[PDB]
Amino acid sequence: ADTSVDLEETGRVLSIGDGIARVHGLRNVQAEEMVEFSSGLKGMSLNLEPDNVGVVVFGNDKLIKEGDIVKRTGAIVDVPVGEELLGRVVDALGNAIDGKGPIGSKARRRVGLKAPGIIPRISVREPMQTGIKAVDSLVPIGRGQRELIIGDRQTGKTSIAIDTIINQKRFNDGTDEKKKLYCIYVAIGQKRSTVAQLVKRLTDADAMKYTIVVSATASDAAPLQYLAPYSGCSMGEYFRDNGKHALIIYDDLSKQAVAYRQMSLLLRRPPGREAYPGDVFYLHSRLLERAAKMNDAFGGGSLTALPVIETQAGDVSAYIPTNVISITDGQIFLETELFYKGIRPAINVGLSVSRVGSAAQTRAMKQVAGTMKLELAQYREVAAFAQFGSDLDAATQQLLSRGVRLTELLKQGQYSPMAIEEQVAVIYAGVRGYLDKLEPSKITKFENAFLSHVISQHQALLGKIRTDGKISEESDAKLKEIVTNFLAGFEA
Amino acid sequence: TTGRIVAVIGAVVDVQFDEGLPPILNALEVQGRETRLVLEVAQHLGESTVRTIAMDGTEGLVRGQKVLDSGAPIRIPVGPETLGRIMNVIGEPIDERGPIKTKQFAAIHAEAPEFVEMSVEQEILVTGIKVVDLLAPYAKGGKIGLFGGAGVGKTVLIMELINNVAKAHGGYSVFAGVGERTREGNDLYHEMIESGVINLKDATSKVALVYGQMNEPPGARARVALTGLTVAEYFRDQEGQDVLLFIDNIFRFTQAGSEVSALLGRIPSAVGYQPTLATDMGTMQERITTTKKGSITSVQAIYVPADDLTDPAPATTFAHLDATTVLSRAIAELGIYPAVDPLDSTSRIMDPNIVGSEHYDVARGVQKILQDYKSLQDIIAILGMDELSEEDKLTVSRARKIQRFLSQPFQVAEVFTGHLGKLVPLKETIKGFQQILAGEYDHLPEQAFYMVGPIEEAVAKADKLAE
Amino acid sequence: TTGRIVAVIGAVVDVQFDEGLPPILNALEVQGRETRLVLEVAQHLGESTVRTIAMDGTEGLVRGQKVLDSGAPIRIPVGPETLGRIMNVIGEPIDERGPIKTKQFAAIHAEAPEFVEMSVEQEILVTGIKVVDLLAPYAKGGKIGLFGGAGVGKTVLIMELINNVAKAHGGYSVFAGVGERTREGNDLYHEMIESGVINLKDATSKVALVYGQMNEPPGARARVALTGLTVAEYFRDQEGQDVLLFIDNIFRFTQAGSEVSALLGRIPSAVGYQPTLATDMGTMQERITTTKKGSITSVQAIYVPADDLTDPAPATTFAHLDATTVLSRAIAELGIYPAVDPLDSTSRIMDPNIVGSEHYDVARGVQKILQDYKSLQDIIAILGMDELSEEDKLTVSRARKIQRFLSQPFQVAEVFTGHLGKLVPLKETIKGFQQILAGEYDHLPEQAFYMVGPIEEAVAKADKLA
Ligand SMILES: Nc1ncnc2c1ncn2[C@@H]1O[C@H](COP(=O)(O)OP(=O)(O)OP(=O)(O)O)[C@@H](O)[C@H]1O
Ligand SMILES: Nc1ncnc2c1ncn2[C@@H]1O[C@H](COP(=O)(O)OP(=O)(O)O)[C@@H](O)[C@H]1O
Ligand SMILES: Nc1ncnc2c1ncn2[C@@H]1O[C@H](COP(=O)(O)OP(=O)(O)O)[C@@H](O)[C@H]1O
Ligand SMILES: *N(C(=O)NC1CCCCC1)C1CCCCC1
Ligand SMILES: [Mg+2]
Ligand SMILES: [Mg+2]
Ligand SMILES: [Mg+2]
Repeated sequence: ADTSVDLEETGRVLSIGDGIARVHGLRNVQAEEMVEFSSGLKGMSLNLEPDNVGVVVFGNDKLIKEGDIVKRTGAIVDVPVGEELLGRVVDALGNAIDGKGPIGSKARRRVGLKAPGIIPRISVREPMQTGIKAVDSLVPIGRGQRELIIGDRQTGKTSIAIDTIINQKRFNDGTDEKKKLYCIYVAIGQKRSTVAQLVKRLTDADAMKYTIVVSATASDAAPLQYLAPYSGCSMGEYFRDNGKHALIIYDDLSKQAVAYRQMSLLLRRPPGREAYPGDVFYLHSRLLERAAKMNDAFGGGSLTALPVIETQAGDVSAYIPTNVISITDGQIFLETELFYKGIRPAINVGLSVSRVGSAAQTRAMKQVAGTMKLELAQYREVAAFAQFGSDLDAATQQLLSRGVRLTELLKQGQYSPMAIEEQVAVIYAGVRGYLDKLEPSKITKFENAFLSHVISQHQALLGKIRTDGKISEESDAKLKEIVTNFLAGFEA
Repeated sequence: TTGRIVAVIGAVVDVQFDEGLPPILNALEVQGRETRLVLEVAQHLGESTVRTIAMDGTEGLVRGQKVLDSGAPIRIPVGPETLGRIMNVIGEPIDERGPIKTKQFAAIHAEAPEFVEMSVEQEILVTGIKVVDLLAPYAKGGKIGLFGGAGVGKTVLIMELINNVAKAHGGYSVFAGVGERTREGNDLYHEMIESGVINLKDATSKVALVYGQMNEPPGARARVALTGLTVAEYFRDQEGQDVLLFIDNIFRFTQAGSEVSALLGRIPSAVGYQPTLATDMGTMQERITTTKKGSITSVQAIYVPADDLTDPAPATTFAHLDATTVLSRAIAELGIYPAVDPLDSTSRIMDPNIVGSEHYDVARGVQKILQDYKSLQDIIAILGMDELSEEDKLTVSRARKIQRFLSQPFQVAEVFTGHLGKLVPLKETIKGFQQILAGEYDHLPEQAFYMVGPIEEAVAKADKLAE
Repeated sequence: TTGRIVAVIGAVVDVQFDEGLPPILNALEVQGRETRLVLEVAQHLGESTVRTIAMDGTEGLVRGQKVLDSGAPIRIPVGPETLGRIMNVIGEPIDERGPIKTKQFAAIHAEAPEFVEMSVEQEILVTGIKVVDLLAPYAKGGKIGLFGGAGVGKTVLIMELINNVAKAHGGYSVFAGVGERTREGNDLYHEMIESGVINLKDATSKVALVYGQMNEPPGARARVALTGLTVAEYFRDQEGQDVLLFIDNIFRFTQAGSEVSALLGRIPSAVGYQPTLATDMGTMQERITTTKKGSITSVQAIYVPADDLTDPAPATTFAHLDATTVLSRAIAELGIYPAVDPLDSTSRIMDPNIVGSEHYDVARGVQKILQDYKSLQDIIAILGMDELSEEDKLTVSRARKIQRFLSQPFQVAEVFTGHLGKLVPLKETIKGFQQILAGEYDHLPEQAFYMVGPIEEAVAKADKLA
């Protein structure tokens, strides 16, 4: 008479070890369906075999024993989604962990949905200003783009993403709704205290109000760290599909791949290259394709992604790193040598790229940065070669002069992202040649003073450049008058 | 016959048949699904059970779910009705424009043309790209491969070639998007509507589109290439008229295969690949070819994992080509685009008897001054230049000039270079490189040769650089 | 109830229970043994059988031997009673001083503090060691890691730190020997009695000892760190104070785990390590931390296999540290101690808003000239210094003087160097490095800067050079 424990909707643990439960029964369970253990603990059905279901546990497995009851949920893994998550810190499953109570979300979304295909999209064209001169000019990002941040530990990777988040406050406090951009920071494999400092940094900057933080830290089970990235991405697709724009950071995917490898090997799937599952690429390609620009017929919203990869000994050319690069719409490569020489952000120009190009820049920024990337690449080449004392013609000497000055103008301190018209103004002074005779060690001081000057007394000029999104002949004529005169004074 | 799913692990699905057992390669339709889910039979495990690879996601599948044998391999629409349309791996339209009203269908698995069907004719196909036309010229109806690590220029080169060769082209084109960027597919598609290469209103479309990108599971990425070449084969055979076939990126076919190899029960070969890499590749590649019935000019982008051309995937690919264009990160990093490696690109037609000894000698001269500089580089980086003779250092300076004259502003690349695209005639290429080799420009500065078209612009840039 | 041994392979033992299966992590007691032999449940294999890890030798075990479920995970003594005492993995006294009579016991397993319990206060901890204070400062209640290849100086450094911080500390300390030398444990024990931090006659002891050295079987070494940190957790909360936790060497935790993994049935990961490497380390490290309830200042020595920092063990450890001190074999061979790589050592505290702009700028300055010198070294290797521009000769010179000024005689090494140890105040460290950078000593010979304390000693030495 008791038919609550049949073997179609329920099962029993055959064995349990290392976050893997082998379950007998669950005959009607679906591949990738969420299941629940007697303990309140959730798990996901990954292996559907003739005699057992292979289940991946989303928590501490110490709570499961041989014989426990396992119940179907009838639902493919999903998570809570919507605006109620802004300003909140949640785990990989969507549960609040900031101690501010339950998230009253009124909607949910599958973590594995496939990315939009060809039709629903439209060319990336709206600027996604990081507020970092070197990025916004050399390797510009547009809304719906994917741009990798890669480099050895401590080269400045997390910092680029934080400043980028803080930068949006200009638009999020603004009145133009189209310019708004909600942020998602996914923490994977990190140390909890590091994530807390981080959210304290965003709070102090007053950016937490428009950011969702998804945290699967170092002591969270492997499957939790594997899911985290897909969970936050769904939270991001909510904006993308409802006429809004969101920005996502996966910090980092190196650690997510290590967890995937753990879970996969424990499921007995035969290891592949470098011990990773033979499908590590698909792990990440799948996820990042979800960042996209939607067409007006589809709401015209978008999701922008900045994945992070940690290299070993500055080897961008390795397997894991080239995989991810082969997915994204560009990459920002940072090296420890440049970081220590004073080049910060420590970007290597020849090795970084943007696959969207000037189509992600305003006309103004294009007017000053258009040929600067190739030119800076050639500059670094000839600079290395000239160290051979060889006689230098006027042409190469001028290239060296120009390159060394621009190198200084792209230096930038932390926590103070610049408005686009301001970057345009300081780029201009260098690219137009006005600084070729200023001692290179003076370029940073010049920029700091020049900028406060134009901001203090030339709000109209700055405002016109920002409003027209370009440098008119008139705006051009006024800048020339400002830099030549200001410079002369500066060199007094 | 009706089957029942007995096992599901990722993209690999085991089905059991009580009566008829479907032969390897047959397409099975899964019952109970919102959208068409196809399974391809790969092996017969025994005990009336077959192993299959799914052509779309397997989430939602349950053990005991019914499966039907279609009684044949995946069959897709082929013919003039595919022009201007976008299909997926299984021949379904993905352009939201309705059914592909073709009069015929065709299996995506086919035997390769026999040895008696081969053609040996070979003629130059000028691209307008200085390094290619000069050093390793492409041939009409030949097999062309573009090798490159991640982000070195493969796609930008294929887009440029489509722009310079396929717009003029009077026949038909096929573009296969294989495990690449979906964004790139939406890009290309609107690009082609603008150029009228694709027409949504009348029936003047000259290109067929097939896509299976990196958002799809491995089964789909492992067969989409076949889908695309199947479309191309019809034009070649059932119409004869000249066909262009572009594939970005065929490596993805090999990677797809390796994603499921262990699940298919294979012992891994070197570097984690499937033991069948070579034969898998052969039976597919041997179909991409010109025959006596008709011509196919194939251009395939080829990914190089970890930037290592000795990687089994790229390494087994050199043998199926007539012209190789090898792209390098070391060169791209220097601002040199296209980042072609002049000392690692080749062509079966680079022969004095085919291109003329003037073309041959200049190309050969360029290669020699460059290999010589390259062999020199590390030495002078230590002992300095002063120890070289006036002639030894005159080659150092011309070598650097020649390396710069190989760069070129692509039309398609305007959004990256900030320069107006350029197209250089073959004769102008030979002339220009010849003159530098002869010394007729030893007085111009290096940068004059950087990012320009014809040699006149080098002279003019030098003037623009003077004052 | 009781279970029986069905299988034995090294530290791995399988036990069948006809009634009531013991949960994962529970401690089982093997019967018929002269000394306590604990088995820790690792997994439920099925068919009423469990796979476990022994905490001591398995020689003498027989198929059929009885095993008892203790009803909980390994529990050890905690509180004021652990001070001055030495215990092993399972809480037993190993100093021959009798029973540890505590009122409290605690399981060596436990969930790591929650996100809401994390602390965000950042305050420097001045060590008196120039390289560290200047370039990658330690933080009160932060996590410090000391990386080093074989015999490069990890132990000497942790000992100097105990000598410079633990002694002048009001609170308690916990030292955990994990897979290292037993006689180093004997030296440490006698050294602390001599100095009075340990007292066998009164209740003034300030340090609690936990040891599971390289003479122990894998299971023990894989758990001693949990034991040590469990004692420190008590002092952290159950007293609300400041605790120091020293561990030599946490690498041995991962190595021991690698030994049993080879027997637990796992498919190997890169370089033969256990697939669970990162998560095993994660659930352990996340407990070694400061919370809003109390602070733990931890110092962990980290071994580097074959001197390869990309080895999975070390490479995975970086993510757990607030400050990293990377020792270098090439530096030590130059005679420069401590052998700290000034360009590969970092601190999350090196921020102008935390240490001040002067301190911040002097550090960036030192690292800048060191990196520029580094970029030159390649051209110097063949042709040498005589071929450099009169300008590069200058960066070389100041750089080499800076490399030596980072060196310093330790008090704890006096016994073999013959040089009085030195402790330089942070203000004195910034200044000295400023002066070298500004050129105020371009006229002083390099050797004057090697192995001294404050700047004044450099000049004095430059004088004794007559
Ligand atoms: N533009 C900058 N100027 C100065 N310091 C910077 C800049 N960007 C980052 N930093 C500093 O560099 C250090 C390392 O930065 P960050 O944590 O972002 O690097 P990472 O690549 O994420 O390292 P990790 O391995 O810790 O993840 C920090 O102290 C940070 O404040
Ligand atoms: N010919 C070129 N001129 C200028 N930039 C180029 C050129 N080719 C590639 N690039 C730059 O490098 C990026 C990567 O090139 P892409 O063709 O997308 O690489 P892949 O080989 O990975 O397909 C481009 O988006 C662009 O920024
Ligand atoms: N600060 C130091 N001053 C002088 N010699 C040192 C110092 N640190 C290490 N050494 C030398 O290196 C040896 C090994 O140091 P130790 O800490 O025991 O190595 P490990 O890194 O293996 O722990 C010491 O015996 C001594 O000879
Ligand atoms: N774009 C391209 O080929 N499409 C346009 C270019 C201008 C003329 C019409 C066609 C490329 C697509 C791939 C990335 C780079 C640009
Ligand atoms: Mg980081
Ligand atoms: Mg590409
Ligand atoms: Mg030691």
